[PDB]
Amino acid sequence: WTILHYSPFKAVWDWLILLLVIYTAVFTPYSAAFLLKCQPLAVVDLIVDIMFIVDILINFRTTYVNEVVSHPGRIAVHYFKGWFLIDMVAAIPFDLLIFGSEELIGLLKTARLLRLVRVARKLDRYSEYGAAVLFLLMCTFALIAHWLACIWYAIGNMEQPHMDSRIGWLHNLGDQIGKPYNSSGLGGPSIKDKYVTALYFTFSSLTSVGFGNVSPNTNSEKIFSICVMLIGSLMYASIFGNVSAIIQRLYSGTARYHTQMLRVREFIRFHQIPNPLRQRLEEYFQHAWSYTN
Amino acid sequence: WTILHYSPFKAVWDWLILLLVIYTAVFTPYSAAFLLKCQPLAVVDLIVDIMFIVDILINFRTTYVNEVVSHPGRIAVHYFKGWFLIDMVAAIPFDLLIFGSEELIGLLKTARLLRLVRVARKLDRYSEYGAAVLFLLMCTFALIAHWLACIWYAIGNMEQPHMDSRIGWLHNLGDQIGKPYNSSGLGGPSIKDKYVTALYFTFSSLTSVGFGNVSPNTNSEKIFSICVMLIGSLMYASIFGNVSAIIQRLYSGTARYHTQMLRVREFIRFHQIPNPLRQRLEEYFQHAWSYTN
Amino acid sequence: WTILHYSPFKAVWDWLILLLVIYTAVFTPYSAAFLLKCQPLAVVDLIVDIMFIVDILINFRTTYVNEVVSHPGRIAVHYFKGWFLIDMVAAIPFDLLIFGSEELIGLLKTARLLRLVRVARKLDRYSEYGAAVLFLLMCTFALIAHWLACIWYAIGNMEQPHMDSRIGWLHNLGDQIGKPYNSSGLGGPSIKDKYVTALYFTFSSLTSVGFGNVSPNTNSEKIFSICVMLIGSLMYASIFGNVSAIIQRLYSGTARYHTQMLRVREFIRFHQIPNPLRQRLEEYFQHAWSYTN
Amino acid sequence: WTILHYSPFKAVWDWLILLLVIYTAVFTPYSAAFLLKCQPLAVVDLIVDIMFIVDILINFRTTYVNEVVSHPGRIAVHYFKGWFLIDMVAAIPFDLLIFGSEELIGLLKTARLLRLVRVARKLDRYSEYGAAVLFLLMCTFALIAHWLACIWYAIGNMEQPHMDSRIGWLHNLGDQIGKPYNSSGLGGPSIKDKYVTALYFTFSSLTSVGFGNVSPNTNSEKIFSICVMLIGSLMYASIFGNVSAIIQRLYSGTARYHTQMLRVREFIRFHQIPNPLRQRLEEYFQHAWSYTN
Repeated sequence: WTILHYSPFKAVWDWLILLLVIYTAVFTPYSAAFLLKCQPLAVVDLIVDIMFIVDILINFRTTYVNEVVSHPGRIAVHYFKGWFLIDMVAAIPFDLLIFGSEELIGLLKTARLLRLVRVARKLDRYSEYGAAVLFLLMCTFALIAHWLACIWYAIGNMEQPHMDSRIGWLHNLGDQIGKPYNSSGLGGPSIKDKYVTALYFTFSSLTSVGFGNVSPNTNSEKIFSICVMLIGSLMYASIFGNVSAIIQRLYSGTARYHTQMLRVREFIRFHQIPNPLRQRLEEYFQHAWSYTN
Repeated sequence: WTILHYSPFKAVWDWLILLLVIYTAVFTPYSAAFLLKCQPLAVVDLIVDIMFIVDILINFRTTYVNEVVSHPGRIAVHYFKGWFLIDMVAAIPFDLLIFGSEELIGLLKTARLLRLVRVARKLDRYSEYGAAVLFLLMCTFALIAHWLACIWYAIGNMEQPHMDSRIGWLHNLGDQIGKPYNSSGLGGPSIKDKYVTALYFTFSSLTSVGFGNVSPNTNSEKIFSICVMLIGSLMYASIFGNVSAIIQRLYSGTARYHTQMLRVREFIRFHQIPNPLRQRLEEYFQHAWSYTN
Repeated sequence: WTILHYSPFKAVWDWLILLLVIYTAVFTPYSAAFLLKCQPLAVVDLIVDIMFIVDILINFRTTYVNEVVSHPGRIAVHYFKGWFLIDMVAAIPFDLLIFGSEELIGLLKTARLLRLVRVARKLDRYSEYGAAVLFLLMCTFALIAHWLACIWYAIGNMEQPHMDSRIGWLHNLGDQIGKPYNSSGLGGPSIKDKYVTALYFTFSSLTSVGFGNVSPNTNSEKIFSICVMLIGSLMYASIFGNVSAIIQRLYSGTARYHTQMLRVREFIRFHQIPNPLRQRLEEYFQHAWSYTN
Repeated sequence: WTILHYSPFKAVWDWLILLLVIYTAVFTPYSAAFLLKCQPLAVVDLIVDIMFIVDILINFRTTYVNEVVSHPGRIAVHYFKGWFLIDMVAAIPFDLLIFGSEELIGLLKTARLLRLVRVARKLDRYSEYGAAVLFLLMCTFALIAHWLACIWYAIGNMEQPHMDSRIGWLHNLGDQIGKPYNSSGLGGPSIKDKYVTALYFTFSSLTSVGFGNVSPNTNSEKIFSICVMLIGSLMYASIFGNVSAIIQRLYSGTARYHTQMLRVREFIRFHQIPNPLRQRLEEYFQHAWSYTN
């Protein structure tokens, strides 16, 4: 048995694995930042790990181009000469292999972020349709915002229990919603209050608006904000440059239409064309356009 | 009788209905957000509901293309298999169909917003002129800012009477203008203070400038601000992408004129054309340009 | 006698009147907003008014085109039927003709802002050079910020002495700089403190950055800020759209040079041109480019 | 001996002198602003001054063009009549020449910033590669943000020992991090706290976001922010205008590929091409594109 890389199954499988990479890009950074000390998420997370292992076996049973190559020896060698290393490191369950506290074991599952490479390889499939690349550009923006929300909470939570004298962003969140910390550094805002504030501040930093209630005070928070002003000015110019270019690509029929309509309209004015002829020129352009695009 | 879809009457009637759709887009969300619990505005609201019913009668009596079709049976069946459902739901007077508190009758009149579809149906008329497209783009921006101001006041007003402990944006507005709420959660800012502050905050969010006085504190206000930063970055890349394109399209006389005058001037400097001949080249280009555009 | 409109005198005079229009555009709005009830700014204002009256005599003695028309009667009729009405209204010496209080007379001298039309008439001269239209664009941006600073000070100063309860931007300025207003309306910030703050707030609003210290609190300050958010967005779609285009126009020879160099370079790589030949191709491109642009 | 200006030694030397000009552009403004009244950095600072003197001797032995000129006497007089004056003043040992405080000597050594002219000359080398001009454009942005951070600290530090009355940005910093300034002016924020806050405020100002904690209060701070809103809106639009153009230039093969692929895709749909012929058309287009770029 072997799967053809252009078959309708392999198309549906690559679009299914895109959604499981988006699940990984959301819930791995979130669990590593907010949750370090069956449940519905624990069974879903195991299902997703099993499907990323099935995808390794499919990559030993799929054709490739040099026209098609269809022999299991030449297929398995092509995978071992390239991506099989990264696809295996993205799948080794170190949680079942290491014991050294459970903080390290829970953090080590960040190795799953190598699954983003399965989206970097397959841009030949995903970038073919203009409506699908708008979804990838908005998910790239919302995932850059989410990963920065996890780094920003890690930076805050590694300074909140310090000899901080109540200066870092989490102590100010405690005051601002009426949920102050105890003198022990314990209690205070919930995980929803802290995550929603960390995502709000990083969309605020990336889209360059500051409403004044969350702001960086410590040197680590200021250095993070300088880095997010550099990331924001590159990535927002590149992403919304590409979103504008793809919107201009989708609008390009109407953009060419109004341009050629203005040529015909201005030619009619310049020659002062009589009405019985004028209607025939304008109706002809509407016919020749709606026939040929 | 029958109306031609290209007649000067049907042109004026479509440009009149645009102003009644802009009236609907302003005053229906405003009434549903700020006024729920005759005036000159109430008799005008009835007159506008009557004119949107008269427009259904005109749609049963207009010719259409699928060359023109003029037979009333083929007109009626095309409308009934087309927009008549949406046009009728936009015209139902729910005041006469429901009797069970008054708040349901007030809120259900948001079904009038289906009248926005009467603009999207007719972009062939409405988008023909660059001077009309600039008006529609700046009204679409100012209407998105207004609809978000109605949603932002609903989010504030659905938390202000709660067990809030004075954290939401309406309590802060009361303090910031010297109009605080009494212990019952009553009194506070006026409807003018609350509307002008909501509209100020959503233009502030959409144009990405935060002056620091209005800011989102509760998780619903932060999640709304995350949504307005996503909407605002797509909308500002699309609307102000198109507004600058329409400005540069209307500038396409001057842009070609400067570029061609520079090509001629650099040709003159490269060949070092003597003054007796040079003026003939530049005066010819001014004549040929002002003749041909 | 008569002056030829292309002569070096008339060229130097038109570029001198641009500087006197820029003087008018700065110092008339400033005096009419900040300084309502010899010194250098009293005597220079008379010297400038005389030069704007001398310019009316030059317009009665200059050639025009409808080749040139040079007859003094056909010049005088062409000006009397054209711009002379506006140039006369922009010259009436109300200081010497009204006695009716000074608070009206100082405001009535804002009629001098009709001198801005003497620039709109002459864009054929002033737009000829790419470096001169960059100067007009940066002076237009700085003048829009200055005129808005005068409107923002008028809005602040027309509410500060009201039953305000210390809410308008001028009371907050007094508190922030350690120069508080007394309850009598006495003391408070100096005219430099009030002007530099109003110019800062309107560059802040137009470039969409809010540092959090000046913010609009009263309903008129919020309605002003909504107008500046609508102005600043149309202006960035237009002024900084044009500054981008003019900077790319100054860079256009170099932008074409790199584009054509990469086409030569990729042709050389695709054919793998040997070194003895390759230099003769890529040095010939540099010779042909530097010789001809 | 003489060095050929195109040789692989002289290429590596000009890229090494770029990195030493970046060292000068960082550490000269910083030392003149923050460090005013051998050491591990003073040895590096001397080594770099030696290499900027060695570069003058290399320029007395480098060939030049008007085909190449090889003769040392024609080389020397061309350098003496050209850049030698600026290159020499950029290398005078001002450590040795004054006895007149260290406060003058540290200010005087800002003349080393004339080494930026060595990069302004050689843009024929440095701009050749698109990935090198991306590195230059992000270094120009980070260096403008750093030079402004040094001017902003010079403003705050010159006003702080005046009759400031706790209004200027450094007294606010002292309070906001819990390191308040003592009545004798001793202690307060460290040089890391003051520099990281100064750099944070200038990236904040240039990228037009204000998080509300650092803000300009005094008139000189506000006039500086007006200048950074002018410099920011010109430089950010020109730098990220050029980064946008360079990212589009590097992507241009793929942008052309999508444009031409969608012409072929629309042509195939318009003519309704059968599958046996369709595959031959689009497989030919991919074979052709991957061969010719």
